[PDB]
Amino acid sequence: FTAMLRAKDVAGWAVILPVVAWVASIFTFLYSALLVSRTFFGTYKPHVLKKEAHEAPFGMLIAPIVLASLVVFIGFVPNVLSDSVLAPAVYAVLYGLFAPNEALDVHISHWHGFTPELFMTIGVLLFGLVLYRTFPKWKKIYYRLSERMSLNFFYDQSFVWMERGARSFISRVMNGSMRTYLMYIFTSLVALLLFTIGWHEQWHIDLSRLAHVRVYEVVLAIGILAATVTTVIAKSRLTAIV
Amino acid sequence: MELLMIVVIGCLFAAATYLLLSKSLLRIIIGTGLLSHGAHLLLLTMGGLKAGAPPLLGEKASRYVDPLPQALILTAIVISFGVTAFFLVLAYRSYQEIGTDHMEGMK
Amino acid sequence: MSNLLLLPIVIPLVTAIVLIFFPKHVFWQRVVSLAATVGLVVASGALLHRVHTDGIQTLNVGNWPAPFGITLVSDSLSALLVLTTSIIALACLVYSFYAIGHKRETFYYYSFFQFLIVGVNGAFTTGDLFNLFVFFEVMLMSSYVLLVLGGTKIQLRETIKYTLVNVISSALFVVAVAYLYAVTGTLNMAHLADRINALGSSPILTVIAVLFIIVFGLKGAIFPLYFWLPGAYYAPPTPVLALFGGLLTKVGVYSILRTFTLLFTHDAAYTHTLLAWLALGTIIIGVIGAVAYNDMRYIVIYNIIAAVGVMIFGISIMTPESVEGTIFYLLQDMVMKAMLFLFVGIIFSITRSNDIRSFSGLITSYPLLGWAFFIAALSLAGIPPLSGFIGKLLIVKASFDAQLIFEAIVILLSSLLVLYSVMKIFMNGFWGEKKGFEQKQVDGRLFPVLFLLVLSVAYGIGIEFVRPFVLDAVNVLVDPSMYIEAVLK
Amino acid sequence: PTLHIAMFAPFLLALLVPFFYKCIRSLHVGWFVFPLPIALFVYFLSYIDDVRNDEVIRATMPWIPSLRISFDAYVDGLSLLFALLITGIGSLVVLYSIYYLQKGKEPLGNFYVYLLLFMGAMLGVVLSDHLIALYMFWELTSISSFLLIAYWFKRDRSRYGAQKSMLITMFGGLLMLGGFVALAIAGGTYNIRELVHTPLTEHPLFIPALVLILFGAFTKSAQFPFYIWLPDAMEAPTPVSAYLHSATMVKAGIYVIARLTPIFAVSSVWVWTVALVGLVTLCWASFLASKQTDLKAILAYSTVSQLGLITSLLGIGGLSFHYDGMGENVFMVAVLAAIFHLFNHATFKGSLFMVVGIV
Ligand SMILES: CCCCCCCCCCCCCCCCCCCC(=O)O[C@H](COC(=O)CCCCCCCCCCCCCC)COP(=O)(O)OCCN
Ligand SMILES: [K+]
Ligand SMILES: [K+]
Repeated sequence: FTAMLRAKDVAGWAVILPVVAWVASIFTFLYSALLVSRTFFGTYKPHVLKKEAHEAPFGMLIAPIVLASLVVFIGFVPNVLSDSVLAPAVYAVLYGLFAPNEALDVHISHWHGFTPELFMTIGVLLFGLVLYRTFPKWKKIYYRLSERMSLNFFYDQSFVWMERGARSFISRVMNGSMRTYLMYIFTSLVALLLFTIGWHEQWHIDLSRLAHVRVYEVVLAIGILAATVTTVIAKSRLTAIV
Repeated sequence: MELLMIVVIGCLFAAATYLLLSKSLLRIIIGTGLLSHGAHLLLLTMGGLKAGAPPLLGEKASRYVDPLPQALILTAIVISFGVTAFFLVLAYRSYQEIGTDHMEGMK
Repeated sequence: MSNLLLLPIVIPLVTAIVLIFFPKHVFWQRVVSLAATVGLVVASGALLHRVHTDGIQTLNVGNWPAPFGITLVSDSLSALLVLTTSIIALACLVYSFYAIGHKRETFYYYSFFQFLIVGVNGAFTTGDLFNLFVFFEVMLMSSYVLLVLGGTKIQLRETIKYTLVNVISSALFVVAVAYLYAVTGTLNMAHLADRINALGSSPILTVIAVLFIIVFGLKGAIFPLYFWLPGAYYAPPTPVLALFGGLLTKVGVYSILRTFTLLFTHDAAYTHTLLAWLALGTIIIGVIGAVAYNDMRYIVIYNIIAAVGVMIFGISIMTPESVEGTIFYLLQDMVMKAMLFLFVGIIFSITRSNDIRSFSGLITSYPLLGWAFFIAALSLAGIPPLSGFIGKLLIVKASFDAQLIFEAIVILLSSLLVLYSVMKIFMNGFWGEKKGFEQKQVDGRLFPVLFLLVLSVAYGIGIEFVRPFVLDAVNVLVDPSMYIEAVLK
Repeated sequence: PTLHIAMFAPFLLALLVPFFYKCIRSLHVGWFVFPLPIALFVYFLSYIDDVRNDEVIRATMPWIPSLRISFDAYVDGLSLLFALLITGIGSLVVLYSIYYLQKGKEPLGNFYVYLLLFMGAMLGVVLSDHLIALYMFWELTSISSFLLIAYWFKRDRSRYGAQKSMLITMFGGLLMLGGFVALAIAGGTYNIRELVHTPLTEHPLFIPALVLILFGAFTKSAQFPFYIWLPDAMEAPTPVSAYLHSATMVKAGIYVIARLTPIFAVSSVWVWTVALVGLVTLCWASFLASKQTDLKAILAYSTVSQLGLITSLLGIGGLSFHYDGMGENVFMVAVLAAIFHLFNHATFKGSLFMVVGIV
């Protein structure tokens, strides 16, 4: 809260930013309180549960004890782990910027002093207390507004859309008939070659290489044109073969 | 003379393309044959068709017809004959075991 | 001595010939083809060391000079592709020993195998356009027969389809050679490269370059010329399909690469923006097909199409970083697609079904196969300790350096989608409870797949070993003056 | 150099796990995993004296020297804070998983292989100075966590959660790679400590690198709207939930933001994007955490809320770089607050998951 309140002093719209973060802390307290208050409190159920004795073994409990002890140790003693570890992390993240280094040190050594963020935490505590006791009253409204916006719905339907669109694409363009694929290949050939010719200007048509035409090739060309025409318009297949 | 050969190989290409896009398989193999003839005549035409002696050094003429495209055409002819004979026996096998000629009906 | 360059061509050829004499003796077929394939691997490795030590290797076939006869040229890129072909051929051959039944290999199967590797090996090393044509038809004819062999109804139908398409594209390559011979007058790569660079400001050369794009994109499937490949590769048996997916579509990529790094250099803007848009369309079609299907063979087919699109986009930039990246991605993608088809074949052998939704629970019975497929999938995607990382990394770096932000983002999202497809196979097939299959002990055929996987992992680790070959390849691709001064002496 | 055999020691022990698992059938395999994080933790206590008196630890292992790629390691206060967190909570989670799982009913070698791969990958993420090495360790983190979420593969909801978490985190990681590449072109080099001492705002690739790195870092640490995968990753085992979604993986994007802050916080897009999306996901997860009816979803939305708090404080600490009025220098306090709560969060959040696992 100290970092967020001193960040709204550079832009006006950033005044929106801490109070939103403030209600986040409200929400935080709620589930955490609800966690403990619906895990260990209440009453015991001797009909659905399994064991008559629920004493856990100690070896399972070793590592949570060590983690909770480290929690309590950096709780009551915050100075030595800060000065050992946390300061060169800040000098690493903010490289090339520390022309002095004593202000960071005297802020690490700072722990107490009356801050305006203290009553902010007190208000967090009081509002979470008055919000948790009435939680079975605004329960249905919260359930329906939580149903009102999620993000697994969008992702699941996006994958259904993607697989169905790809499958319908390959059901459209891959029919299996060889005539259609020949049409695609021939059309692509024609389009690429005609666009490549039309993009240029095709200068220098020189007819000087051309040979003198003679009568025998003319008559034989008319003959094989006749054979070509009678092999494309033939009704029977023997006519096309011959 | 090369212009007339160009328009007649273009008519062979149009005929071959129209036969390849048909419904029966024997028409497709006929189109394969016509496309091969068009390609071989195109090799001969683009090699040049100016008048000279046949490519034989026994005849002592001044200028000869180009020897390279004839050798290239003969290579292409024997390769195309091998592939054409294989594809015709393949069509015979398909008529024998499947039992149809309709190319669109082949699914 | 100087005939070492022909040893990737001559060794399988002779072998194919001597496999004609004894069809019914399947044991000696296996022994002779295995020994010749191992000798092919050794000779190709010796050729790669030869082209690394001293310069680019040129051999006139006869003793005839450089413009006027057939010249065979092995640079570093062709030697790398020949060695990769040799490794893929050996793994497919041992899987063929375990996989192909008796009846299909009494009828000349290993001969057709050796003719296919003759065709691809000859296509990677040649110095003539029309000789390259002849090697394309050797390759395609052997692929026709390997597709049709066995004679069930499915491979009859799609052999008809595949044969029709390749006949049309063969005729189109004939007419392209005809047009270019009318313009230039020569037929070898180096001297017609010199003649194109002597009259490089003519529009007909641009038209013929677009025609070669159309032909070689019919060979290696580009959008919108890809339409034959799903059914045609859904037809054949598994080692034949591993040969097809590992080798056939990638020699068209090499032909596009050699064409636009050697022949057509002037007026680069139009041809390169055409290659860029066709590559983006190819990537989009591949990832749509990979997302769409719940069938393993179709998933690997559309991963082939997507990887071809990525390689063509790497070709479409004339920077040495992009050329280096597409060479790395080319080698690893050949090996990886052959590996994945062999995986799909083993899984089909176990499940007796190809539908992902039909079976579940294979980790509980086949742990080595499951974690091998997991590592293969993550190496396909491009995770950095694995094989296919440095290629797409250099492609993305060269696209950002030339200010193509959107295309690099398309590449990264395509990597995401191909990962999603193969991991869909892994998560629905291997994980889950056991319902779909019956316990069947696999044998033998798992080991060539594991050999390919170990070579892919060792490739991803040792980029520093495999890199100076690729550096010499890039140094000869972005500078064709060394190519045209090596041949034309 | 003795830290080369520290970064790559969990990988070697992850190789050696199934040997001890199927060759020693009496003793629980987790005990054999137990000393190594302890050892690493003790080793990471050895640098505090050198880091308090402003000295750093540099190491180099070249991988592709001609493409100019190395595994570098740079050790300063931030990397030590994260490494001490990782190793301490790792040893405690290993102990809790020894006493939590069973022997003859659970595949345990898979569990400790995946966990130790994740620990080595996270220690690689933190200690790295090279961008491609950082991305490599990032991706290994994503894959190992994907394996850990789906530990029970015979149940459907674990596979759904693993698939969703995989797709979201891979999406963020790939766009993170794109931003790393754009930044490495914008600067001359690849190492992070030389990108600080060079100007980068006079370059067209600065803003796309900013947006892509920032997108990936928001995607890893479960920000808005990418917090979606973390409540469905609660079908993991409870030590996996504790360790991964308390202390290690959900703070990787926090580390990347705080690590690249001396480069990108000279612009306003970085600092206001970070601050605003942190406040938005803080309030949104704090609202949603009270709806749930089981313990682990409550703790997941709790985790998302405190991560949003930490990254909003990182945004205000990015605002610290521009100017401070007449030596007031107040914005630096925000940095300390973030780091404090960072450390703070890890500790108690781990304990909370352990508690609910017990009950
Ligand atoms: C002029 C050519 C010069 C070169 C010489 C070449 C000579 C050989 C040519 C190829 C020969 C192939 C022989 C195949 C077998 C033919 C006989 C059996 C089949 C048959 O009779 O089919 C009928 C023939 O077509 C018909 O009845 C109509 C056929 C029409 C063919 C027209 C060809 C175009 C020529 C144009 C000029 C070219 C000039 C070239 C110099 C189809 O009829 P159906 O179904 O009723 O069968 C009756 C069923 N009981
Ligand atoms: K032809
Ligand atoms: K002909």
